[PDB]
Amino acid sequence: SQSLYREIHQLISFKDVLPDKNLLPDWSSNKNPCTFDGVTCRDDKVTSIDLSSKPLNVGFSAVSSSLLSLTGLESLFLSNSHINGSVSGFKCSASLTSLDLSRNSLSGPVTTLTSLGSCSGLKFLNVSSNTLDFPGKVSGGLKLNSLEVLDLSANSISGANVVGWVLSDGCGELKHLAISGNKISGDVDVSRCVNLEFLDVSSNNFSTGIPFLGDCSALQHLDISGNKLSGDFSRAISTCTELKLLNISSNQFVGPIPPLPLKSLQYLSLAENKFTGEIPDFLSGACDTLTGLDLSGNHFYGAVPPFFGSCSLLESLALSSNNFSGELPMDTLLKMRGLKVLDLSFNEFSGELPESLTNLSASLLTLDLSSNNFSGPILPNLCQNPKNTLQELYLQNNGFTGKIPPTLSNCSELVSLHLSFNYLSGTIPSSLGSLSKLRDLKLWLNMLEGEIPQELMYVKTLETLILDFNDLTGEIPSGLSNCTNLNWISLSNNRLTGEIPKWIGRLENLAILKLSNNSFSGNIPAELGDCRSLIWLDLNTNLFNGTIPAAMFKQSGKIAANFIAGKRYVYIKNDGMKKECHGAGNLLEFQGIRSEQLNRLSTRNPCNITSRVYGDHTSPTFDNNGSMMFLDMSYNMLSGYIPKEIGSMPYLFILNLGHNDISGSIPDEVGDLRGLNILDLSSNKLDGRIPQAMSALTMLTEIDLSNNNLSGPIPEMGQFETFPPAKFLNNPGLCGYPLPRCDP
Ligand SMILES: *[C@@H]1O[C@H](CO)[C@@H](O[C@@H]2O[C@H](CO)[C@@H](O[C@@H]3O[C@H](CO)[C@@H](O)[C@H](O)[C@@H]3O)[C@H](O)[C@H]2NC(C)=O)[C@H](O)[C@H]1NC(C)=O
Ligand SMILES: *[C@@H]1O[C@H](CO[C@@H]2O[C@@H](C)[C@@H](O)[C@@H](O)[C@@H]2O)[C@@H](O[C@@H]2O[C@H](CO)[C@@H](O)[C@H](O)[C@H]2NC(C)=O)[C@H](O)[C@H]1NC(C)=O
Ligand SMILES: *[C@@H]1O[C@H](CO)[C@@H](O[C@@H]2O[C@H](CO)[C@@H](O)[C@H](O)[C@H]2NC(C)=O)[C@H](O)[C@H]1NC(C)=O
Ligand SMILES: *[C@@H]1O[C@H](CO)[C@@H](O[C@@H]2O[C@H](CO)[C@@H](O)[C@H](O)[C@H]2NC(C)=O)[C@H](O)[C@H]1NC(C)=O
Ligand SMILES: *[C@@H]1O[C@H](CO)[C@@H](O)[C@H](O)[C@H]1NC(C)=O
Ligand SMILES: *[C@@H]1O[C@H](CO)[C@@H](O)[C@H](O)[C@H]1NC(C)=O
Ligand SMILES: *[C@@H]1O[C@H](CO)[C@@H](O)[C@H](O)[C@H]1NC(C)=O
Ligand SMILES: *[C@@H]1O[C@H](CO)[C@@H](O)[C@H](O)[C@H]1NC(C)=O
Repeated sequence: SQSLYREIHQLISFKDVLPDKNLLPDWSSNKNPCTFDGVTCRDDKVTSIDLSSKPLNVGFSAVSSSLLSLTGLESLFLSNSHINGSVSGFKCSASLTSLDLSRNSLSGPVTTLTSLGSCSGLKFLNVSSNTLDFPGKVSGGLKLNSLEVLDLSANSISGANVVGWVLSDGCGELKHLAISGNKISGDVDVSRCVNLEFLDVSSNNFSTGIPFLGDCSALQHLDISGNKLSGDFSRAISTCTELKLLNISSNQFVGPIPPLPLKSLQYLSLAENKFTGEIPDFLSGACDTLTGLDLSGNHFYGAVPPFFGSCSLLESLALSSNNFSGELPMDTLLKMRGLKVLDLSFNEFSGELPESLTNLSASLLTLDLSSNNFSGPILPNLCQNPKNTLQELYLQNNGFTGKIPPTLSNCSELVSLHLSFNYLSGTIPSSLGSLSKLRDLKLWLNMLEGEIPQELMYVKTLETLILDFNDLTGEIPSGLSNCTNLNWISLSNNRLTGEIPKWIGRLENLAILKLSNNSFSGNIPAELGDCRSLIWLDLNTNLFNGTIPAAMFKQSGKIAANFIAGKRYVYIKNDGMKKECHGAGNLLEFQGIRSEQLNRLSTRNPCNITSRVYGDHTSPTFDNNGSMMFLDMSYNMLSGYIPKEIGSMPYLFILNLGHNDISGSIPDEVGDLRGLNILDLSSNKLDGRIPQAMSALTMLTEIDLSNNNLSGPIPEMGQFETFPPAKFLNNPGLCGYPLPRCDP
């Protein structure tokens, strides 16, 4: 027939408009479309097309003209296909039921989608993750009353009462309405939508009424999270007898936990709200069905009540960031057969760990008891049971004493071990080398003595080793060369010795290296320049010597460094007041630790308290090009000259080379450091003129050139007049404002 002849010519005309011909190489003319990649056929007729995740780079007009008009096309999946432009009127086939145009660059007002009404059989529509918007006053309607599923999420839709617009010409067929990640406000009325099962209006701008649900006859999923909502949500959902998931998290709800529909409830989040009081006993009605609970980030208190024993289907229990107290309720927890994640972090649970915690090692994937007032030892009998399924053990920021148990090596599935901010003595057990799946070993601010275990070489998966603020001794073990995936090594404030080993260059994923306040010696290895991800090098307060090698900056302009983002951190900035406090600032790991317990550092660290504290979840700025961001090598015995390659790092914020024996002049290339905020070159033997090229630097917030033998006039252009005299003092030959006038 003509429809076969039409089908092949339409498909091939689509191929021909594509900028890249190679995307559909098997598509060709005079060949059966049912043999093509992307095509589904039933009885030798095209029924579905799937060109998802292929960079087609074509407008919607090409899709509508060629593909959506094909006779008998039932579904068209073009998610992440690099389609742009706008929807408008076209001839749509009557058989088309599903259309996925998610994750594209579609633009224009959201009223453009009304022209999809041509598709008389359209039931499923996904235009999420596009750039659609709603300019001005909201009037008319979407007029796609035949849809069972509509996903308009993660657009640029900004407006009041956009939900009434979607639902204006009826919603009797609508089963799933998702419109999250927009800036929608106003009223949400879904009372006429009597078959609605799924409602997601989350991450929006609703600060008014709770959505009115009517009889709520079919509603199983209700997500109103990430808004500014308050008021009587209890009354609004009380008729919702079928409700399985209720996520009201990240809102302004207050008071105690009110009555809920419990009989079918599986997931409940009241997290990040302003809720108060104790967990009421009426939540026992959820225990036949409750799979997940989240009461994190509220002002709850008391104990976990004993009804949770009956909640035997409960997989995750998150009671984080509240004021829960008492001993660890093991009689309740051991009865929860289903429990896989236990998150009791940022509370005031107290006493020693009960012996019966050993039993939950074989069932839990995650145990988080961080930031609590737990005392006594870590249980040596943990992971005594065979088949220990435990992946994450977070015990940081407690009052734990004694040794790190070697028997922790029996948790063979363990990916993260965080035992920081405790009072732990003894050695880091050699048996932790056995943890063959371990990525994160964080033991900082304890009293750990001994050497760093050579046997850590057997941990092939090790990504972070955070051992700051301990009483550690010996050299860096050569075994750490074997751990090739290391991206964050931090051994500061110990009594470690030896050289930075030359094999450090073999660590290709290494981003952050912090070795400050130790007795490390010898030359700075040129092999640090072989590290193709290194953005943060802090070596301050050590006994390093020799010349700064030119070769360490060879990666400048070549670094791609976007593996380390997602990890929480803290940057405690130094202020130039205390002579005992050294360095620009301590970048430190900070997952699951309260900033209020940073006062614990005071007895180990001379640097003030938290003069400038930044807690901001990591995350490097650049993409394709890249360079080192932070370079502190202060308070060592470094000699020779600063090489001219020091100015080859455009992303360098901080450069502290202070308190060394560095001679020659300040290279002119320093003016190329366009991203530089801080430049400490003080207490060296630098001589000659401050180069005029440094006047091009526009972003210096701090500078220090004092205690050198610099001469001539201070540059009058740029930022030098901003800085006080003290930053240029003890430079006998140096003159010009802020210092006195240069007289010949
Ligand atoms: C490098 O690390 C060493 C050792 O941690 C630091 O020395 C320590 O500095 C702290 C804070 O100044 C001292 O704590 C003090 O303890 C006394 C009582 O002993 C107390 O009265 C003070 O109020 C303060 O809490 C600690 O004694 C001291 N330890 C040693 C072994 O000297 C040093 O300051 C750090 N250096 C840098 C550059 O950060
Ligand atoms: C840089 O330092 C190293 C290591 O020695 C440090 O300084 C010494 C004076 C002493 O205090 C050690 O305990 C320190 O660890 C120097 O290495 C040796 O230094 C000696 C002189 O003391 C010299 O005779 C050796 O040949 C050097 N070599 C060995 C093989 O250790 C190194 O010379 C210093 N470099 C510079 C440029 O000063
Ligand atoms: C849709 O995106 C494509 C992909 O770049 C755009 O096509 C080219 O864009 C560059 C941008 O500088 C133009 O100079 C070319 O002339 C464009 N080529 C063609 C064939 O159009 C396209 O302009 C985008 N369309 C819309 C409506 O934004
Ligand atoms: C309950 O709602 C919260 C808050 O909206 C969800 O957590 C967010 O998940 C989105 C992805 O859709 C992220 O972009 C946000 O960063 C998360 N926010 C927070 C505060 O964590 C959470 O996933 C929901 N839970 C369920 C089971 O649906
Ligand atoms: C959210 O809505 C309020 C009230 O209509 C409005 O003033 C505000 O600009 C909106 N915020 C955003 C982020 O769109
Ligand atoms: C948290 O609970 C403890 C222990 O009962 C109590 O002493 C403390 O005052 C509570 N915290 C707050 C902020 O109310
Ligand atoms: C560590 O690396 C060395 C040198 O590449 C290799 O011969 C040795 O077998 C490795 N050891 C382990 C335990 O992986
Ligand atoms: C590096 O490349 C990125 C690509 O996103 C670009 O934004 C930036 O302009 C380049 N760096 C600088 C300093 O210009």
